[PDB]
Amino acid sequence: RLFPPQWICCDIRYLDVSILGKFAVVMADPPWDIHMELPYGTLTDDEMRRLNIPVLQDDGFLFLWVTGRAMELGRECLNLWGYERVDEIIWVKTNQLQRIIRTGRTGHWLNHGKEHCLVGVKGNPQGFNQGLDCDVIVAEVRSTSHKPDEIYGMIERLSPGTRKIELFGRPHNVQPNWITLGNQLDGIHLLDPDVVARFKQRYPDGIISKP
Amino acid sequence: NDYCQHFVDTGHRPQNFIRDVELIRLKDELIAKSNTPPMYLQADIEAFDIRELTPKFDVILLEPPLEEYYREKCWTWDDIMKLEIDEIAAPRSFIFLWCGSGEGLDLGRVCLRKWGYRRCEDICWIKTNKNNPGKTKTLDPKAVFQRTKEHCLMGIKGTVDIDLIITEEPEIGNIEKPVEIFHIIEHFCLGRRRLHLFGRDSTIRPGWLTVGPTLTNSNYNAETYASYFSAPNSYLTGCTEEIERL
Ligand SMILES: COc1cncc(-c2cn([C@H](C)n3ccc(N4CCC[C@@H](NCC5CCC5)C4)cc3=O)nn2)c1
Repeated sequence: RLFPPQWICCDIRYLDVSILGKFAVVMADPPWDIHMELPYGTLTDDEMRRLNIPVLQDDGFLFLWVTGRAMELGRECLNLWGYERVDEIIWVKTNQLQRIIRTGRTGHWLNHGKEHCLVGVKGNPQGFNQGLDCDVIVAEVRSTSHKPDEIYGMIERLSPGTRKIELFGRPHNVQPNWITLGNQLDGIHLLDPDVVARFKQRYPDGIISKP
Repeated sequence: NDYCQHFVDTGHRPQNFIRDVELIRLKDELIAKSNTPPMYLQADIEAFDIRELTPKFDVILLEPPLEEYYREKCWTWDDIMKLEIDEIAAPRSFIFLWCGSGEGLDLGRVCLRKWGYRRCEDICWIKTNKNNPGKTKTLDPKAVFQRTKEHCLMGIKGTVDIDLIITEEPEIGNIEKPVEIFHIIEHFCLGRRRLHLFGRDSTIRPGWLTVGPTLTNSNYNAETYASYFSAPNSYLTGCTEEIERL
């Protein structure tokens, strides 16, 4: 299949995600509460724990980006949500000449060359192409705070043509086979009839309020 | 452009394409002048009582032989987690634990916390396959991806470099970790009492006490060792001038 891009502008805390159905792959890039003042809004540890990730899949894979103490909190969440962690992808950040971008943060011992993405599994995933890709990504840091587009290709080779959902995605992330959720998206674009029906009946006035 | 696609197409790992795999030398020199003589002890770490290793260590490097290192006796995470590492760590101290690429990334963190540390860095050893494209291995059956790296977790208890080492993948059955881990550790200037558990004849190094089952020889004496750190040298970082004596 190749279903075109769909998205929902929302607060992910408040959306009833049971209307979306089940997905072969979930990816999340959460604004973790990295104990620090930040220019963007974060989710508390409790809000992250409370996300209704368990409703989104029966059998399949979770990709969870983690940094700092979220390396531990993310593992907690992953387990809490019913996943076992079975891989860890790192993205080695380079410039246009394949040289590592090396940033240092106070309170840290080492410069950081990489970002980590935990890979979890739930249930009995069957018909996935394990072992086509390897667990290191080498790719160019484009915009600040973006993930590399390579992850989408890795996921598509792993699970071609299946339905996928991204949480905390940006507009540039929208893509065929994916539904993207986040609060910087532009309204709502849904095409899957099943999803369109369930959304209309859950949200007849089109409004996604604090429940 | 897309090195993941390129790996699928050719079997060359993306890291093969990373390029470039001060008085940092003056500081290497001060480390060398500070370093204790190499000390080492053959010991069966399962049967041996860890508390005999004194004094308490500033740094512990722990390299248990995981079965995953041997594809073509090993320590399990059960065995490792039961080591009494908190009994020999100084109240302010660091640990570097080689955790492999599998369930160790989780269990090694449980270990660190069990021993009283918090994980503060994750150092990845990324392995290139420039001399052997393709030529892949039987996935651990839970693996989703080809595993091409190993992690060394850094932990701290109490109150320069990047977190990547890139080398060519060693030949099968070669169990050694990159010597660069030592350079990273020593450059932190954390103290001069440095223990390497499950070291080997081949890893013995100035500035370190090496303890392991396969050592052919020993020179370790607890009193002699302790005398290297007696006043006025008790609190040296290992990156400063020796203190003048007469
Ligand atoms: C707060 O309540 C919210 C409730 N419901 C939705 C949102 C929300 C927020 N967003 C935007 C796009 N967003 C996404 C990620 C993010 N972060 C922190 C910055 C770094 C990112 N990770 C970079 C690593 C990955 C590889 C490199 C993760 C910050 C952020 O604003 N969309 N929806 C927020």
